[PDB]
Amino acid sequence: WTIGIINRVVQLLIISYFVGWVFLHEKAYQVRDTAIESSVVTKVKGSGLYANRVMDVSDYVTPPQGTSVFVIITKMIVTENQMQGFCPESEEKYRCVSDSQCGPERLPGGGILTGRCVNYSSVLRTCEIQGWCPTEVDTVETPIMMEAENFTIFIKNSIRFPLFNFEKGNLLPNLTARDMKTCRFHPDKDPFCPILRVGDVVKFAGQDFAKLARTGGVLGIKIGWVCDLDKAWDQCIPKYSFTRLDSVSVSPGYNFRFAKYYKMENGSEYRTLLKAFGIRFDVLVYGNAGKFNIIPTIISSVAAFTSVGVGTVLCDIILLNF
Amino acid sequence: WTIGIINRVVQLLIISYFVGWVFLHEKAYQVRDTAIESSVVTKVKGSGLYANRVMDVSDYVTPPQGTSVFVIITKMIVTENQMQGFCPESEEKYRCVSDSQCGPERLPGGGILTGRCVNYSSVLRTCEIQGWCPTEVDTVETPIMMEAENFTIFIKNSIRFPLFNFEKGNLLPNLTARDMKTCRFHPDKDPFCPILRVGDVVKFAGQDFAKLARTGGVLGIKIGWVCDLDKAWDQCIPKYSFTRLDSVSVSPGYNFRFAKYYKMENGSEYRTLLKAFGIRFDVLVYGNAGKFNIIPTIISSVAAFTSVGVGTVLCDIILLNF
Amino acid sequence: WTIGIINRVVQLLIISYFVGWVFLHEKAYQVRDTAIESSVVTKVKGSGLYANRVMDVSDYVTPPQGTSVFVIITKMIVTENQMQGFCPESEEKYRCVSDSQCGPERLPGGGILTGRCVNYSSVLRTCEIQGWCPTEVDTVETPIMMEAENFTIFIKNSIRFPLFNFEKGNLLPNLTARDMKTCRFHPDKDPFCPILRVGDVVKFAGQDFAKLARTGGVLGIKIGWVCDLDKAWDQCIPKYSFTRLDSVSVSPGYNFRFAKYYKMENGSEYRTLLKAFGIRFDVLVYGNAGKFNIIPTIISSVAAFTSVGVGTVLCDIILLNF
Ligand SMILES: *[C@@H]1O[C@H](CO)[C@@H](O)[C@H](O)[C@H]1NC(C)=O
Ligand SMILES: *[C@@H]1O[C@H](CO)[C@@H](O)[C@H](O)[C@H]1NC(C)=O
Ligand SMILES: *[C@@H]1O[C@H](CO)[C@@H](O)[C@H](O)[C@H]1NC(C)=O
Ligand SMILES: *[C@@H]1O[C@H](CO)[C@@H](O)[C@H](O)[C@H]1NC(C)=O
Ligand SMILES: *[C@@H]1O[C@H](CO)[C@@H](O)[C@H](O)[C@H]1NC(C)=O
Ligand SMILES: *[C@@H]1O[C@H](CO)[C@@H](O)[C@H](O)[C@H]1NC(C)=O
Ligand SMILES: *[C@@H]1O[C@H](CO)[C@@H](O)[C@H](O)[C@H]1NC(C)=O
Ligand SMILES: *[C@@H]1O[C@H](CO)[C@@H](O)[C@H](O)[C@H]1NC(C)=O
Ligand SMILES: *[C@@H]1O[C@H](CO)[C@@H](O)[C@H](O)[C@H]1NC(C)=O
Ligand SMILES: [Mg+2]
Ligand SMILES: [Mg+2]
Ligand SMILES: [Mg+2]
Ligand code: NA
Repeated sequence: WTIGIINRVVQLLIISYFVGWVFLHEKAYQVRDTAIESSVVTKVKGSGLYANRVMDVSDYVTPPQGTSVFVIITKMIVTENQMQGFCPESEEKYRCVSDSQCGPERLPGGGILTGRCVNYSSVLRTCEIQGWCPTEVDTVETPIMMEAENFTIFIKNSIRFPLFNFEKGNLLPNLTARDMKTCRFHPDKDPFCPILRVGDVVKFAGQDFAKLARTGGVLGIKIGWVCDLDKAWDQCIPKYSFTRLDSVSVSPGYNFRFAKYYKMENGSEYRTLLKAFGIRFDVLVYGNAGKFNIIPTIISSVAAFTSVGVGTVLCDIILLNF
Repeated sequence: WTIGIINRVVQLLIISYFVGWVFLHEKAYQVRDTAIESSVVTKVKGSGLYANRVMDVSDYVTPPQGTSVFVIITKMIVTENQMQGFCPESEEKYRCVSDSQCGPERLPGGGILTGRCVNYSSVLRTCEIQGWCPTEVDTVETPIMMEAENFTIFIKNSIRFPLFNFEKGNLLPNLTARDMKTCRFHPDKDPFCPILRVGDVVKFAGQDFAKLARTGGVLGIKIGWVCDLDKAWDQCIPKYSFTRLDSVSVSPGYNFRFAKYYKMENGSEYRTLLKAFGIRFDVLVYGNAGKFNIIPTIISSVAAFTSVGVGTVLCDIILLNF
Repeated sequence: WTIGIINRVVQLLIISYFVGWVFLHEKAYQVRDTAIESSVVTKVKGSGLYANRVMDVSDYVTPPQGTSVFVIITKMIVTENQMQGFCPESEEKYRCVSDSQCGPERLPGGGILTGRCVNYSSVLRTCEIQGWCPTEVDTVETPIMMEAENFTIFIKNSIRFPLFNFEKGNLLPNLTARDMKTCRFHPDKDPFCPILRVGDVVKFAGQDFAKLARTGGVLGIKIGWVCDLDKAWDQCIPKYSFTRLDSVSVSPGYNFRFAKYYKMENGSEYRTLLKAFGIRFDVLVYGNAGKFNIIPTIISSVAAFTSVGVGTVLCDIILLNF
């Protein structure tokens, strides 16, 4: 009967259309390179005021080379003119009543205890320690550099998909609305401008610059390179997203210690101990490209052929039985 | 004959069970994301004694920011109060008999030779050089900071599988036996505590802290995120492993040079040249996730269907022929 | 007819040979690990002359630890003995006629303006600023360190394919023609020597050391680990390639700022501000391994079986119809 082939032809049309659209949607004919090879060069610009001092890129940016991870110092605690010696620790956790509880068994991971119980102040009595004296007092409150909100981060990113040897950069003057020197990234108005405003990055991550600068934190500038290398070079485009990575028992924030080492004319050594709170920026470059390939196209082909060949039988059984 | 379908039914049961278990074991129905996107923040804690000096995190940890690669300095060689000028190199390799063998053709990659053969000491005669004087003597023996064995490394790791947009952290208070502030990673007792004892890490890597601290080395704290995103969020868990990466013509160990730059009141410049031996720690975050997908499930389906369809024919040929 | 099976047998021979060679060429029977896990330790060696000063590894290499990204400083601009205060900016862009155009609304991202229009020189009048004085003059011309062309970069690379747990290093004494201590990488004569001549790396990247050292730049030492883990351990070999990553509205080159901080005996602080131009080196380790696997071999098998089964029908239709 001719209707039998009109029923079968309809079966193949519909079923083959479902399978076809499904496989075509997932790019099942494409080999994928998900091992992007990226280089990141960052440049921070701005100047701020902290106490009655002016901080420039050489003062608050660390490291200086413009790597993918850098830190903008927003608040800091200074302990000036430290020198090796003995002194009573100012941390209450080191409180003692006699030299019998200042032995090596107490606070094993802490500082070096001399074994004497000494009077830090009239209200506290702590174990004496050998090290940089006086000791740090990290419980005071200090200001934060507010101008850091207006600083700019310029990200030059040069990536390459090695499976296809397709390398490209994120400096695209044609895609930017304004000049590169004066543009400013906006997710909607200028989403390809490589210049980001620090405060902007803090907002895109859903963070308050006040609390963040106060406690420090870790933000991620995410560069995504999802690309169809079957299309034009013009179509492989970077997409920027933003997130706070420290998020959140453990106290939030981000700080690290470093000293400025000075020596006296008579030769003795003394340092300035600095506890730095700031916003660390991690440039995270993800990317995956898809290029047409014979092997995945054949495997997907056989898959759709056989799958349709079974679906038509099952649909005949469902129809005829009814 | 009915037995013919009892033989065929048994064929399909057994063969289909083999194929089924095989494909089900390898998660052939899952798409895999092997491009984890990780952020690492490290914090070292401890104090040590070197010579008659006390080293704190600002003295022996480099860099300070808490990156994925950092160095704990265990032994160092100091050459104090260097100043630009001319002096005889102390390296024997520069030995000379006359100014005729101190020309630019000799040791091209080394220091800057003035062209004079001078007497470093009464027992050695070396080419004179222009640079920081006096020169370094890196053949002496110096102590090592033993307290570094008791230092602690705290690793906060925040990763994300982008193909699925599944981001998670390694601070899991529910999985840890003790409090986060006081716990300590143990592969068996507390395998999710992010706090590692330096000496412990040295042991897990099969290394002697004495020799390692003496010669320096490169260890890797490996964080693995193998995850089945079909299961609960609770099931995606990090697993820590440890290894020595420098391992091993070339002399083992790890050291690097840096100077502390001082200036005189009259304005002349002089530095302290430091050769640092320590244990570099590389946080290596691997991970791959698997999520059920329609395309791989269909491809695997067709594969098992056809493969069974052929296996039953071959098994009929093997049975009937016998 | 017997010829019918001689036509079919020829069909299967030829078609099955095409399909077979195609699938065998692309390693369709292999699972692939494209998430290499690499560790990079770099060591720079050399000494140069800048002005009448000698620069050693502690002077021009930054950072010092030997990471995968480091900078060899070739030219620099010094601004000595800066001190916090007020002074007229030397940048023409800050030119003013009266204190009415030195308000906060002007150059928002720049330095801190006091609000006064002052005379930097007799030929220029600029806004006064608070910060490190005097200000930097980055428009002068300075020399470049030419000896940096003869410096050597030693790259120790230790990688691991985790899906197969196959870890290996790039120090291969058997593969090198010369001793490791004295060899020197040559793409043809010694392509496995880990010691690279800086000038050589500049040439392999198609760059002129004069212009590059003058303006600075970003080069990539690419280490590729394409491996067939079905073959011998001896066959997994690294291949080195080279490229300039900054390439290229924006001014080319690479520079960054850092200061040397000194303090006076009376306690006042003053720094030496340094603008550094050099060649940043990014070690980029790519790699992907392929190991025989049952699942991909079965999927590829079914694919070739069905594809041939259809190709023979189509070829019968093409032949018989003719
Ligand atoms: C580590 O600390 C313990 C105290 O908890 C102490 O007994 C031990 O001697 C320390 N180890 C070293 C190497 O100092
Ligand atoms: C950039 O713009 C010019 C217009 O003058 C155009 O010819 C060129 O193709 C553009 N490049 C890309 C990558 O679109
Ligand atoms: C160096 O001088 C300072 C004060 O000028 C003094 O505190 C210190 O003890 C001196 N160093 C030595 C080793 O005497
Ligand atoms: C590099 O060293 C060789 C000696 O091996 C020397 O002849 C040459 O001039 C050096 N190159 C530069 C740029 O100084
Ligand atoms: C953590 O512990 C609480 C117990 O109060 C539990 O309700 C919560 O689900 C746990 N979180 C995870 C991720 O297991
Ligand atoms: C600075 O003084 C030191 C000794 O105080 C001396 O060695 C040096 O030559 C002086 N510098 C100059 C340029 O005279
Ligand atoms: C940022 O700059 C603008 C001028 O463009 C200024 O009005 C604003 O106050 C600045 N923001 C901060 C936090 O100083
Ligand atoms: C290195 O060389 C020795 C020759 O003495 C050889 O036995 C060994 O197998 C070689 N190693 C590799 C990895 O080829
Ligand atoms: C410290 O001395 C220098 C000159 O020796 C002077 O310029 C500066 O004003 C002094 N500092 C203070 C706070 O007086
Ligand atoms: Mg404290
Ligand atoms: Mg030496
Ligand atoms: Mg300027
Ligand atoms: Na298939």
